Amino acid sequence: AYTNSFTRGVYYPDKVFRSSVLHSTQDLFLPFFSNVTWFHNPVLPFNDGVYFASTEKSNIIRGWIFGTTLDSKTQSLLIVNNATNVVIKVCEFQFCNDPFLGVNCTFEYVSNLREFVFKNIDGYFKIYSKHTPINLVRDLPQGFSALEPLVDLPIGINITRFQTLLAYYVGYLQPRTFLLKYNENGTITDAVDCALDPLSE
Amino acid sequence: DSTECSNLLLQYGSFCTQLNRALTGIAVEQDKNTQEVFAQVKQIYKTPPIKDFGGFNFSQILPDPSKPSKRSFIEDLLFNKVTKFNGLTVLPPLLTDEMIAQYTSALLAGTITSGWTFGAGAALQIPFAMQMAYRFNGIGVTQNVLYENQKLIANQFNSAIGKIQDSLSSTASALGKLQDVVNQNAQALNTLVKQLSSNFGAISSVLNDILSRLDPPEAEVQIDRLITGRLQSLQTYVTQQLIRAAEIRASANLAATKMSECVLGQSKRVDFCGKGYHLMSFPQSAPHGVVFLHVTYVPAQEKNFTTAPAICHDGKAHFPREGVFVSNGTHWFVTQRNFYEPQIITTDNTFVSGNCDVVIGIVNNTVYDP
Amino acid sequence: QIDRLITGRLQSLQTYVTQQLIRAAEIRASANLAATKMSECVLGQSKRVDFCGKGYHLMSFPQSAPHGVVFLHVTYVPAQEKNFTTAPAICHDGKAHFP
Amino acid sequence: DSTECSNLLLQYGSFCTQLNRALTGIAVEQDKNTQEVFAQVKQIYKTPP
Amino acid sequence: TKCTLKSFTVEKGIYQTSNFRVQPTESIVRFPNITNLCPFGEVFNATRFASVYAWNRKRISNCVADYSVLYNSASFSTFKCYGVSPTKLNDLCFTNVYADSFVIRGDEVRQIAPGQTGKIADYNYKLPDDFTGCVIAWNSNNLDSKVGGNYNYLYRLFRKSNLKPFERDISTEIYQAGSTPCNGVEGFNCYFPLQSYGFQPTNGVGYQPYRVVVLSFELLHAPATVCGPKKSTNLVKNKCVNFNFNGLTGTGVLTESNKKFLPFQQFGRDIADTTDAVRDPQTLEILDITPCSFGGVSVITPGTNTSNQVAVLYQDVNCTEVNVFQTRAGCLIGAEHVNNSYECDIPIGAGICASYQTSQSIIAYTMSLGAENSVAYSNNSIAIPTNFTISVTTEILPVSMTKTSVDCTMYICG
Ligand SMILES: *[C@@H]1O[C@H](CO)[C@@H](O[C@@H]2O[C@H](CO)[C@@H](O)[C@H](O)[C@H]2NC(C)=O)[C@H](O)[C@H]1NC(C)=O
Ligand SMILES: *[C@@H]1O[C@H](CO)[C@@H](O[C@@H]2O[C@H](CO)[C@@H](O)[C@H](O)[C@H]2NC(C)=O)[C@H](O)[C@H]1NC(C)=O
Ligand SMILES: *[C@@H]1O[C@H](CO)[C@@H](O)[C@H](O)[C@H]1NC(C)=O
Ligand SMILES: *[C@@H]1O[C@H](CO)[C@@H](O)[C@H](O)[C@H]1NC(C)=O
Ligand SMILES: *[C@@H]1O[C@H](CO)[C@@H](O)[C@H](O)[C@H]1NC(C)=O
Ligand SMILES: *[C@@H]1O[C@H](CO)[C@@H](O)[C@H](O)[C@H]1NC(C)=O
Ligand SMILES: *[C@@H]1O[C@H](CO)[C@@H](O)[C@H](O)[C@H]1NC(C)=O
Ligand SMILES: *[C@@H]1O[C@H](CO)[C@@H](O)[C@H](O)[C@H]1NC(C)=O
Ligand SMILES: *[C@@H]1O[C@H](CO)[C@@H](O)[C@H](O)[C@H]1NC(C)=O
Ligand SMILES: *[C@@H]1O[C@H](CO)[C@@H](O)[C@H](O)[C@H]1NC(C)=O
Ligand SMILES: *[C@@H]1O[C@H](CO)[C@@H](O)[C@H](O)[C@H]1NC(C)=O
Ligand SMILES: *[C@@H]1O[C@H](CO)[C@@H](O)[C@H](O)[C@H]1NC(C)=O
Ligand SMILES: *[C@@H]1O[C@H](CO)[C@@H](O)[C@H](O)[C@H]1NC(C)=O
Ligand SMILES: *[C@@H]1O[C@H](CO)[C@@H](O)[C@H](O)[C@H]1NC(C)=O
Repeated sequence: AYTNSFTRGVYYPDKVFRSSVLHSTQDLFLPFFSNVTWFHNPVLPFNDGVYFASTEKSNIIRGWIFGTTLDSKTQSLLIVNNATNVVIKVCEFQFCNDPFLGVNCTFEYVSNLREFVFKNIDGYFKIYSKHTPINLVRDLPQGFSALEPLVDLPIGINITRFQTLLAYYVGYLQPRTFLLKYNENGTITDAVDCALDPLSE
Repeated sequence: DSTECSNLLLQYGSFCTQLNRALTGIAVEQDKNTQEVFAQVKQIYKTPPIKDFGGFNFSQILPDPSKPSKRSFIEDLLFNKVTKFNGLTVLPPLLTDEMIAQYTSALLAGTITSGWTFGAGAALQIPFAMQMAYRFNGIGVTQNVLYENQKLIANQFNSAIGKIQDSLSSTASALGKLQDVVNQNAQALNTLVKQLSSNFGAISSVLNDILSRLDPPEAEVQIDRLITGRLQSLQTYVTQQLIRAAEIRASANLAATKMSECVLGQSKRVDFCGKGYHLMSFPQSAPHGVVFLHVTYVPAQEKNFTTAPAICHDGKAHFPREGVFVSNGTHWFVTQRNFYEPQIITTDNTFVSGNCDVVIGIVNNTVYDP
Repeated sequence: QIDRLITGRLQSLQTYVTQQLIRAAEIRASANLAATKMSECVLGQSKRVDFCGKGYHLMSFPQSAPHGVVFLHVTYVPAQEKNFTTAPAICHDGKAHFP
Repeated sequence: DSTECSNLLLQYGSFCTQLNRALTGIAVEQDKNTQEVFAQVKQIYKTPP
Repeated sequence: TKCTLKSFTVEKGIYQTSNFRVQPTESIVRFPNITNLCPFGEVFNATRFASVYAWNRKRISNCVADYSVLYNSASFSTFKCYGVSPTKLNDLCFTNVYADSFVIRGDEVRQIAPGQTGKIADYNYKLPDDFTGCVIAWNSNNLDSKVGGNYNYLYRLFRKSNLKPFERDISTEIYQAGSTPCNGVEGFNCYFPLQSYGFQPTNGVGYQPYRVVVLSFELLHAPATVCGPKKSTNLVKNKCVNFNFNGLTGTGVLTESNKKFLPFQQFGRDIADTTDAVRDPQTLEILDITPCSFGGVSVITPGTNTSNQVAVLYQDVNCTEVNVFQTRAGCLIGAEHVNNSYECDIPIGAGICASYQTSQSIIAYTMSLGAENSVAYSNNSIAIPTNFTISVTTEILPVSMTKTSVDCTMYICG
């Protein structure tokens, strides 16, 4: 299955405040109105960044695995929110053939629609996210919202493939130029994909 | 704020100095432009408390004595329609807006109360109706026209001023020219400032990062790349400013000529002072510019007449002294060219020359002898 | 080393040439103005106001000068004046007489 | 048609886009020149046969 | 002015000769709160240490390493760093640091060093010849000795070959000293490869236990997570400073700001990519960075022919930050403010002009636009001239320049 990524996947590219400003920036964004794979635990590629999204009523999706082999051969990020506690590990874990939860470690940390952006640049694993209420079943909602950064991991583990841990969506970022509009309060209120159509160009 | 960068910069000689010198020349030139456009009157004339200008109503162009800077209503409309710490400063103009307003008020009051005489010499008062009679004789329309249509002319003028107010209040793009100028300058500066964030081939756009990270022997090469880039940015900016200032100087010379010939006199150059026959002009200030309100005479309702080049009375050929022979089908008259005012043909309308066997188109008529 | 020198001196020459082009544009505009003044002021009698001096133009005389021209504008200036009463027209037999 | 050269060129910032801007300004100005010189008549008059 | 014009005489006018710029009074450095300190304590202060043959390694990552706690301590008799100064380590970040800890006897401390041989270096713990890092050692007689002799610490006595740098061998294989295989059975030419130190408190200092920690530093193709303290200072507002916030440095005046930064935003930015406000890393407040007052210094002078007295106009500054006159063009010093209006002689700006007038001094005044006048306008009164004058004016126009021609090759490559 596939679905329309109307105008979602836009995230604050940095930690710089700007007010009432139209700023043009080129980064790995989810191209507007592109195809996002829609799923109801397959292994997926991580070419150059992954926009991930989930709609929930019972907290089914729990976590993620990122890595290269994910079979206790090379380090691999494991990000699991176990029922109250967020745990991030980068141990050379040995994973199951189908790693489901019952219905050498170099780092370790412990702490409706949800959007996440997982990208890996120069050994840093940027995780952006945004939570919102929603009343919709069969598809992503249409509208605009910007994603705050939440985690910047110094992990250094290079990632090629990944998998989810339990309806969700996967889209793939591309190196595109965007025009971002910042209102008086420093927040992104609109965006224009600079390679979508001639009017946007 | 970088000693090492300044030491490197001193090797390029006087590029910096001549850039500064060019910009200073531009600034002085701008002050000269404004001075030569507006300061064309040696004295500051002021209108009397009486507004007895023959029915013409100038209240929307004369200064408002209870107002921001003693500007007229239209000047205020014009002013409401037109809208750092990196080594860039903006020097203030030598003539403040209040002084420009005083100059245009002087020009306007001199024009109203004296005509063109204040430009030629001492301002000699003259009733405004008589001044308009002069301005009508200046376009080939006898003055009795004005004196017999004075109320209509005054009402048309007042309505035209009202329409000008409406046009300026409704359409902002009316002042596009001025606005464009401002935009251009701003954009240039923005571009210049943004050029500080480029690398030009260095490892970083931040001079301090290069200095703090690299050893001097290589930080020097990186800073040389940055210096060449930024010096080229400055040179491009200054050259664009020079060319654009030439543009503005040409327009300022044109505006000075228009004020001299159109406001301080009555021009006869076609379409120099608007479409129509020029009667007068009124200057108004505007941000970094001037606005001329050209009052012109435009013939409106026209008629078909039969015409002749001369008439044959006793074998003599009679030509019109000033006018043209016309016929309404039965009788012949001699009217002025620019306005149908037919008059009986008499030997003081026409002058004799030759006989009827040479002119091609001579007609027959009787020339009354008073 | 010579490449650095050549780039510097070539840049200086380009700057000089560009400034000269703009300055020559200035001078060409002024030369056109002077030619127009000679045509309309010396070879005729201009009626353009303030084009040929303050006052009503009578004539002009051109004088050479180093890299330029100097016009002596002879103009007419009204000097002494009087207040008079004035009228736009006068009734004689009911009819209006205008000057 | 060189990606590496283009990536090097965009290190200079707006050294190129402003050249394009200046040239387009010149072109618009040329059209304005021609219109000012010739389009001084509102209607197209015609001589009689 | 005389130098800036390269002349000993200066014509009447207003010249810009230099730039006024406030200097920074002091320096401020601000870094985030120093937390997540590296756990050196669990290495240096561990109650039990490893045997040298089984030396422990602790990985130090993602933390602030306050090396001073180590190099200012009086608790160490050996503190020897090769290729690095621990003081400069405070300014450096590494992907990993490694603390290798063990116990040897005093006479063997010298063997923990590059290019050394002996029992310990050959068979137990080996440093590389190009070792970069530190060796720290202190006597542990009070902790590792016992009256009856502490034998819990072991060393490897036999091995088939020398250790490679940082190699760790914990095998208890029976050492085959002869040609007969041992098959795990001890006997003639078949020896256990380990032997206990005998640590008694009355031993000579050369035979007393010493605890040793070796610090190694590692940079990988991964984020550098072990960084030095990088202490900060107090911040002062409303006065020009040179500042260094988390990653940015500059000069300006820091003032309480008006902006509402998002919880994750650190630096403000103007439209033209200029830093505008900063978030203080320790106090969650936003500080506007207004760059320190600066501007041109113009010299207003009559011709040196007439006088050598000058007035100085500081452009776009207050009269506190430099017979003083505050004009819209800046602060003017040495020019006497007069109420009377005159014709403009030396233009200053915003309608102010300065001139040298009578006993004589330089004065600044709002320039006059000309004598005011009224025309006695009435609806039935006209003024007619009765005489005239013939006036000859003089208009000077440049026509041409000098025809300079420049030889490019001769100018450039003489
Ligand atoms: C000249 O025209 C102005 C209007 O342009 C007249 O001012 C108006 O006067 C009426 C009556 O007092 C007011 O209701 C309007 O609001 C005024 N309009 C403006 C724009 O001021 C003025 O009265 C006219 N001059 C004379 C002498 O009548
Ligand atoms: C052409 O004009 C003449 C003069 O205006 C007209 O003759 C006059 O006609 C009026 C009547 O409207 C008489 O009262 C005058 O006495 C006439 N004047 C003379 C001198 O005869 C003439 O009728 C006009 N022709 C046309 C076709 O309208
Ligand atoms: C997504 O791809 C499918 C074909 O794979 C196409 O039919 C659809 O139009 C695409 N989505 C959009 C928004 O164009
Ligand atoms: C910005 O936030 C304030 C509250 O802090 C709010 O009052 C204001 O309306 C917001 N601005 C916009 C444009 O929403
Ligand atoms: C004048 O007459 C011509 C015919 O000769 C006609 O075409 C034209 O419309 C007339 N003008 C007016 C104003 O009626
Ligand atoms: C005007 O044209 C007509 C038509 O040919 C001709 O008969 C007449 O002689 C001409 N008259 C003049 C004065 O041109
Ligand atoms: C005018 O009248 C004369 C006689 O007086 C006659 O010879 C001539 O033909 C007439 N011309 C016209 C154009 O009617
Ligand atoms: C005309 O009368 C006015 C009185 O208002 C006076 O000011 C003016 O000087 C007089 N003109 C001459 C030339 O005397
Ligand atoms: C940082 O530590 C200081 C004590 O040194 C404390 O006063 C301050 O509240 C801390 N800041 C934060 C953001 O916790
Ligand atoms: C180790 O413990 C001692 C107790 O005397 C203490 O002074 C020292 O600071 C501690 N060092 C570390 C690194 O924990
Ligand atoms: C200026 O000073 C010189 C002496 O250097 C003198 O010869 C000249 O007359 C002076 N001129 C004026 C106008 O003061
Ligand atoms: C500088 O002077 C202006 C008035 O010209 C005043 O408003 C301002 O407060 C002064 N500066 C300071 C720091 O007070
Ligand atoms: C100028 O006049 C003002 C009053 O308008 C007065 O306060 C001030 O002291 C006067 N200055 C001088 C220098 O006379
Ligand atoms: C006109 O002015 C001249 C001086 O230029 C004087 O000699 C002459 O007498 C004046 N004439 C009259 C009539 O005032």
